[PDB]
Amino acid sequence: MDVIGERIKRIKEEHNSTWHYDDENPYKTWAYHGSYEVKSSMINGVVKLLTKPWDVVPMVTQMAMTDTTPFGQQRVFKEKVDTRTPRPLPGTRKVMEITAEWLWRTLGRNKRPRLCTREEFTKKVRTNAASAKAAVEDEEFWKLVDRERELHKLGKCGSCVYNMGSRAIWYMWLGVRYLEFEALGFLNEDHWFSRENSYSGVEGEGLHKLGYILRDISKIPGGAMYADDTAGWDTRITEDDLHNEEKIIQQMDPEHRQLANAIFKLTYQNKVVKVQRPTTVMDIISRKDQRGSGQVGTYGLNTFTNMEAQLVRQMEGEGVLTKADLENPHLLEKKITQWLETKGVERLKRMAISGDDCVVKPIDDRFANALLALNDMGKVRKDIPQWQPSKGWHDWQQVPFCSHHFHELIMKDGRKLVVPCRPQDELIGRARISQGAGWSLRETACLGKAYAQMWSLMYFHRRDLRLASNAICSAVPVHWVPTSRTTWSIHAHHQWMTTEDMLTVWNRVWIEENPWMEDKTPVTTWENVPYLGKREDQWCGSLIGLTSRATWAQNIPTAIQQVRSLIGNEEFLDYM
Ligand SMILES: O=C(N[C@@H](Cc1ccc(O)cc1)C(=O)O)c1cc(-c2ccccc2)c(=O)n2c1sc1ccc(OC3CCCCC3)cc12
Ligand SMILES: [Zn+2]
Ligand SMILES: [Zn+2]
Repeated sequence: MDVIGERIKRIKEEHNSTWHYDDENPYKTWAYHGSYEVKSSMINGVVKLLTKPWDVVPMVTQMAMTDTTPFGQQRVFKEKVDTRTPRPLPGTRKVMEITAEWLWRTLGRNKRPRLCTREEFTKKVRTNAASAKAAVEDEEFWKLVDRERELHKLGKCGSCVYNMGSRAIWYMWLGVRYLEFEALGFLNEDHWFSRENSYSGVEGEGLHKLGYILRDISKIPGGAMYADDTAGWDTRITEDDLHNEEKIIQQMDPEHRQLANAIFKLTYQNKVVKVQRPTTVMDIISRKDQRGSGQVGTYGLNTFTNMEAQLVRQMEGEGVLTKADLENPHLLEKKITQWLETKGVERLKRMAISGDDCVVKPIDDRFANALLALNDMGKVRKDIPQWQPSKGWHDWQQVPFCSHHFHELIMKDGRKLVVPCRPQDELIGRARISQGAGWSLRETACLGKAYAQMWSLMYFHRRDLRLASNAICSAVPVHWVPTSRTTWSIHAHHQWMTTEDMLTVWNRVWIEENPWMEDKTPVTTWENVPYLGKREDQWCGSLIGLTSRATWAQNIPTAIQQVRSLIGNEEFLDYM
């Protein structure tokens, strides 16, 4: 309470109207403080019309239901988030500590930690929105930020709360996120987890490059390629991991260390969380041993903790760590350090890690059964008995990573592409969703265009998607700019948010600026841009071959014209 008490007192005093201690609260692993009272999805008509066959598809239908109400916020909360991860064994705790140290040193070999700024935060906020904008322009916002910073320098914290008249707390939230960005932003802003700096990371590489990266790993001699899912990663982050993560502060300057120390000790290793629940109230809870997913640095810190954990699993697999070692309070460091120094970077290059998502090609398949450390650390795998060996892949094109798998294509001119793919229903289902309500047909059309153009660059190889994309582009006016973002994914670089010729953009991404494309001959026509094989298009969810799809394909200009006539008397272009 000596840390969180000051934040507890302010929310108490602010909402003392309806403040109380409800003894029928469902919080067993979280510490509960109090509560107070406070106040399906919409469909993209343009995309829907132009994808009629997928009206009668379960996965598309399922994606047309969002559970953003407080009913759903508690539904999945207690299952994973209200649980305790047992403390790792002394040996495991030492190994992690050594590895973390070694890893932090390796990452900061060239780069240097530094504070991010008001100007950077401002620049990002503006470009993103293209309400927080209003707060950034407000000078009194930044004055409040300074106030809290002085508290943070003093080791205290007053207003930094986390969420799972209104502008007051809205400023407090945004201000709290800036202070994080200030202290820990550099990890993201200076690209510490770029593949060049991290070896295993893929920050700033982009979806289009991920397939090429995995193919490169497959060339590395060793065992199979393992991509194990962790059950609720952010919930499995221990107190120990947080102690390992903060070791980064050792490379910071005094004034920067100072601020980062506060962020770690006061908002990560302790956290006062707001969570909404029907009875409609807001419960105030706190704990020390999990990740605040909405916070800044999360991706960076997950990537780090995962990199470490996999190196440790690799060590176990290689027979460096035994059961006895993990149990040992007085485990010797020599063999670990030796391993890290001689083989560490090599073993990092065998991995592609983005947050809790990982792919690993160990030197052999002992890794598959090396599960002592992995389970002991807390990173228990999803939907598989704790001690059952992992299922690896012998073809990199089967390996799942960042919600995708990847295909190697052969173009008509002999050159080879490597493209991202996933079930066609997931892509179409997502496209048919529009965000929120009160959207005009123009705004609805431009989102459809955004999605249509994303498919042109990333999923062009899917026959149905290319057809649907050309249909949407035909039905939507030419000079209308794609507005709202198609995804929040960190791997999306948003090359489709443009009114430039998509074949020109395609050429830029896949030929021109593609390090793996040696011959830079321009592809002059979409006829030269390849698809997957028919059978693999079908295996990944295509409806090519079905009558209904042939009907849809045959009757598509009629539907385009209907959308055109409802949009109005504008300038359209045909892409059929
Ligand atoms: O406030 C948020 N939601 C808004 C805004 C937003 C902004 C940025 C972002 O991406 C995602 C969402 C929305 O959904 O539109 C939000 C949500 C989430 C979130 C996502 C999945 C699960 C739980 C939380 C979220 O992750 N975030 C927000 S605002 C926000 C700001 C920065 C941020 O940094 C990332 C990248 C750099 C390293 C640290 C992590 C993350 C972040
Ligand atoms: Zn604070
Ligand atoms: Zn596929």
